[PDB]
Amino acid sequence: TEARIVFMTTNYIDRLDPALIRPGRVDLKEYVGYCSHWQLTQMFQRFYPGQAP
Amino acid sequence: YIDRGIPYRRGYLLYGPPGCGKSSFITALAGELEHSICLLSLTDSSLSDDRLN
Amino acid sequence: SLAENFAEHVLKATSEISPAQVQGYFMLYKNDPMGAVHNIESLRP
Amino acid sequence: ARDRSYAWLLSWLTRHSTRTQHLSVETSYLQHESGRISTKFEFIPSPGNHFIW
Ligand SMILES: Nc1ncnc2c1ncn2[C@@H]1O[C@H](COP(=O)(O)OP(=O)(O)OP(=O)(O)O)[C@@H](O)[C@H]1O
Ligand SMILES: [Mg+2]
Repeated sequence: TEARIVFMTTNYIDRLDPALIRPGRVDLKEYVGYCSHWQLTQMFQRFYPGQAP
Repeated sequence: YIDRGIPYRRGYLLYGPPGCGKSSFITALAGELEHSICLLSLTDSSLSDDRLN
Repeated sequence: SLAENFAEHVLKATSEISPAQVQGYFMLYKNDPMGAVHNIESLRP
Repeated sequence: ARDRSYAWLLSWLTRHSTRTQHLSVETSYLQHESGRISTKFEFIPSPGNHFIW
């Protein structure tokens, strides 16, 4: 059916058959990985609002 | 077909790597021929040989 | 000529491109033919 | 209810029912030509005795 958005998540992308994730079954694949310097900075600023940068 | 005794049936097979346009072409062909599509799932649980016939 | 250029560049970059991948690539660059003809290299495996 | 005639006749009863006021609801999703889908409120004559001309 048309007008449908499907979100799927996994921790082991290597276990997904390439036919399951193909351009027309999954139109966008994004990697949500570990923290980075900017990510840690933003997390600290959000958890302790008011402190100096 | 009738004048030669051949059964009046035909079957087609589309094969290839995934995402190259088999299902889309079948839908387009059904639209062009003004036919309908009867989706049959062979690997069902209620499907038997007599029921398939 | 743009279509021929795009096809030649895609065939030079990747060797086995499925029509679904091409459709997705066009989905990225909506109403921007020049962007599609420019960013072929993103299709490299 | 074991015949496709039942389906066709039920559909025809839904369509041609004059101004019958003993209906029952049937919710379905109707895809508009604009590309989106909206709820369709369809009324089928509820069980009872109905009269046509
Ligand atoms: N030749 C083609 N022309 C246009 N669009 C195509 C073509 N091949 C694939 N697509 C597009 O790719 C997507 C999925 O394609 P399709 O379902 O036909 O693939 P397939 O090879 O039949 O795979 P599957 O058997 O898993 O369904 C759709 O968005 C469809 O429009
Ligand atoms: Mg298919």
